[PDB]
Amino acid sequence: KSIKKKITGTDNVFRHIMEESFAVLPEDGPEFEEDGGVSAKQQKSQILSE
Amino acid sequence: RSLRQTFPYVLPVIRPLQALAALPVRSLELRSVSVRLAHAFMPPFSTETEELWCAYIRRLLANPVQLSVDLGLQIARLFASRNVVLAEAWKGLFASMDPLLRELRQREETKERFPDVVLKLCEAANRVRHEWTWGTEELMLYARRQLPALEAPEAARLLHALASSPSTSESVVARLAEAFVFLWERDLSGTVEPAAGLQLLETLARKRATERDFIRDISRRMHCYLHLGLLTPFEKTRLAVVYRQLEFRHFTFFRHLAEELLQQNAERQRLLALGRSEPSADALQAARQHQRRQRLSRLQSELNPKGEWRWQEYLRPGYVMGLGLEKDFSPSGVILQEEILPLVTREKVAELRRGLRGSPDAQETFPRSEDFSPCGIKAFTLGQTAVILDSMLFLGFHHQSRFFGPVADVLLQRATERGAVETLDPQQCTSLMVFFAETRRQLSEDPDDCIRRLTERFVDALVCEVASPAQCLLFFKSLVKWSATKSPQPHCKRKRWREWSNTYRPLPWLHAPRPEARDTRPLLLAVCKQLCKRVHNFSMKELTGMLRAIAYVDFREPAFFTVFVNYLKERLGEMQEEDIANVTQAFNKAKIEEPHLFSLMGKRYQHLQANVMAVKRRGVLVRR
Amino acid sequence: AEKIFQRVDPERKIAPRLESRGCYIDPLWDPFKRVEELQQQVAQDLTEYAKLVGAAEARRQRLLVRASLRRQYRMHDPLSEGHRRFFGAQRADPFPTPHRVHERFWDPSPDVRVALKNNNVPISWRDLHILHHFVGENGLILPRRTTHASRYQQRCIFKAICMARRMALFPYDWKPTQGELMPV
Amino acid sequence: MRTLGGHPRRFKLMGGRPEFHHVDRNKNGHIIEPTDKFQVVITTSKNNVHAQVVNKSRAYRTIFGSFAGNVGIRKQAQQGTQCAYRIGQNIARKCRRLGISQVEIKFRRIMRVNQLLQAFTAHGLGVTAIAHEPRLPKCG
Amino acid sequence: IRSVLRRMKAQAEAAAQQ
RNA sequence: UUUUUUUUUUUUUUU
RNA sequence: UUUUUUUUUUUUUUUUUUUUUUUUU
Repeated sequence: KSIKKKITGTDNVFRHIMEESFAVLPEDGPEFEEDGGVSAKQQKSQILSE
Repeated sequence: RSLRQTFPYVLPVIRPLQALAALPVRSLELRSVSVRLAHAFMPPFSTETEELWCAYIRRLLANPVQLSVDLGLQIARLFASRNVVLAEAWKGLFASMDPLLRELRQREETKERFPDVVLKLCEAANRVRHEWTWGTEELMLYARRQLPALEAPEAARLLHALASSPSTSESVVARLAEAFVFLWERDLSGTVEPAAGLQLLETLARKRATERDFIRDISRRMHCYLHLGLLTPFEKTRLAVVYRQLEFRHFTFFRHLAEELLQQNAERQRLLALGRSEPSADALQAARQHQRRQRLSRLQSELNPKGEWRWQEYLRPGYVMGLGLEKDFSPSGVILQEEILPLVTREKVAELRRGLRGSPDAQETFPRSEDFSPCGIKAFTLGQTAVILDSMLFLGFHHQSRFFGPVADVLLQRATERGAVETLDPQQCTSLMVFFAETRRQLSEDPDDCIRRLTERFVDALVCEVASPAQCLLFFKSLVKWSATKSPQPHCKRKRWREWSNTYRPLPWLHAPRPEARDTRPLLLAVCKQLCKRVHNFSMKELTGMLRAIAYVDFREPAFFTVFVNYLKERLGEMQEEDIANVTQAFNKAKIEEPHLFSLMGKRYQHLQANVMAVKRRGVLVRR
Repeated sequence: AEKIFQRVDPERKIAPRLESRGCYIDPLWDPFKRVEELQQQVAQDLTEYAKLVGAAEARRQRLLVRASLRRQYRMHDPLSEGHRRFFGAQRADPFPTPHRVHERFWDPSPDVRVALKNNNVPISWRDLHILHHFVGENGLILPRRTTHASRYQQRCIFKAICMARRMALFPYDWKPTQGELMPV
Repeated sequence: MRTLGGHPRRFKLMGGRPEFHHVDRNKNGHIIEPTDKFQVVITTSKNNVHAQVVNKSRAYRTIFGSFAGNVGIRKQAQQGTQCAYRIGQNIARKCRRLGISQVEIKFRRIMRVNQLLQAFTAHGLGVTAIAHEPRLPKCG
Repeated sequence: IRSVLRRMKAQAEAAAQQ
């Protein structure tokens, strides 16, 4: 909304969490894991070694 | 050039006391000391030195123009070293080389054809913001045919040139970039340095791209050098500039710079209480400026045993506007400042974190080209602080009252200091003005004197034609914003009702003359005179903003606005939607009622708005 | 084949789930094994990098292979629309199915079928993210022949949407916006 | 005899003034600015039909309008199809005089809305969007 | 892709050997 | 002029 | 007091007191 009549007097909470989260995981770090989710993890449990 | 009572320089016409040795009706052996001695003996080109002509009132070269095989690059380089803005310089040169360059395809079917004549000439021309259609086509075409052949080093440089060519299409350029990246992804991942790394990102910054994946990798390596304490101040500032165009909102990086300024101010003040006062960065930068002038004078005297030279440093080769001079900096950082904040991450380390939670691979090496230890300047300069700060503002960092507070205070302290606004490139001056206007209600003392001094120098630089249209557009657009306060005056009908209005602060230092200075014209008329003289060089987006700003200082000159009526009518189709809104305001404010132009502008605005649907109490529903 | 494959799992959309082949194909009898062997061969076969012509021409040829694979990326999905585009075949002409059907036969869409159950929880006024589907452009209540829902839940749904409007938590003549799709 | 396609009552008050003389202007004195949006609201009926121009850039301010009596059609002739067609032509012709190109169309009924739409496209007045907001009763 | 690659490889060797 | 009728009138507005 | 219509170097900018009171351009 362009009009300056919406919710203004409020505190941002989303950013707070994110800001504090950089300690455990830097921004330059990876965005995804090799293990993946449940779909990916199931694959690794079925494939066999040489 | 018969008049010689005001320019006692070497080589009056061609020879000290001769004219081409009075040759009859070949012209290289007896004139090779013309260009050689003209490299450091002519003041920079400007309005007060119109006698400085590249062709010397059509006497040199030209009467067919030939014999330019040798002095091809030397001549070109000269022009670029003094910012010439004369039209009858380029057209003549290009034409002259028609038979010399097209004839070099002997071995293609002795220097080298592309990298030693086309690539070198283009570079020179580019710096001058000149139009070269012929060079664009020839270089673009060649790139498209032998892309894979070229090595990494050659690709990097080639791409740079292209990117720096607005004439070139944006769609075509982008496509080519993908090939380069794909071919060179692994090689260029660990065996890179900051010096060469920045070059790569510049391509992606001046042109639209979607290679986000590739960008992240580069940034990762760069941050490694920052934590190790190896990035020079020059590089540190350079990194921030590109970030603004890419809209890279990095928290951990910006915070580091924010705190770096704090420590610089704190440490200086601490030492002032005991007696020992270390020299400031501002003075150090200017200290070496006098040395460069001293050696130049002695060189001329030695070479010839028997004011105008104001802006002679910014035009030198290798000087990057907005940052400084490359060979004027030394490495510094964690070794001399905070060691804690930016989170280092390497290729090896990144892999580990990729898995579960709860040196041989990567090797950083900066010193490869030349030793960076001239015992020069350290830390950041006065002007370097402003450039970096602008980026933050753009991104919207000032919103967060965490770190921008203290930072802003630091700058203001030094800003209002006596003799602190006279040693800085014009590029930096534009950024400094934006910081004051961006935060009007968050300043300790109103810097009214700072604006007056800054404005005086901005007109001086524009008259010499040493600033691009885009860099000259921020100062003026932002000036009106600073001198404007929003109030809620009572309504005309009902006094209890209120309506928000705008009130502009009067200016009493822009209309008066300056008899003390050589230029008796005021600061306001000087800007207008240059704008109308070089209207063609400005684009449509760069023209309405400058005109909209002149009318905001109560400029009741209907004749000034009546010159552009014929120019705008013939270029109405090339006008954007923003351009319409930025031009009507100007005429109405000055009480210039024009029906033949306003009637036509109504149709253009409605035609652009033919694809946007907006309803009531809901907003825009369907767009395009 | 496309329609018969929806009865086995009406709560999900058909897709090539290559990552879950173990539950349907024995690891030893996996036909994908061939790929591993084949992929290694192509890399090994590129001995021309520098043997005969050098790296000069090697690079050029590399681009060729990338293009080929990208073009043919749609070849691995016959049931997909990509297959038809490649071969250039005319569209199908299914028999005209009457709109008016007995209540015994009904094939609700997978997307709306899962929302109806709501994890075996009756829909109430708090479920704002589910009532947005049971409303037309003008904001009127859809009939039982369109939403494809049972008689008992049809009356409950009408009550939840009606109450939400009284509380100023739902539009009255248009569909909700993206900023109001959240439960209470 | 001496038929004229206009309003006889207004014609008697003529005194040589130019067009758009009694219409109020803005502070700047310009009758219309290049940046503006219009939305004609058309209302149909059994005998007569009205269509006024509404400017969205001036807090929904009316500029001018027309009716069956402003084109020289009276008596039962208004019920004919020509009455709607003639009214549309006058609006389209007058639109070019002011300097408007794109004007939206809005109506509540669909009975006499066919002649007006056809006439607009025969002069140059295009259509950007069509709005229909029938205020149907929600109670018995 | 393999077929073409192999074939191409042999063509260069024959010409180079002469 | 507006409203209304197959058509028309009565009625209403007044720079 | 109520806000109407837009853009993207920013949280920015224009308008503002109830309308309408004529065909061919």
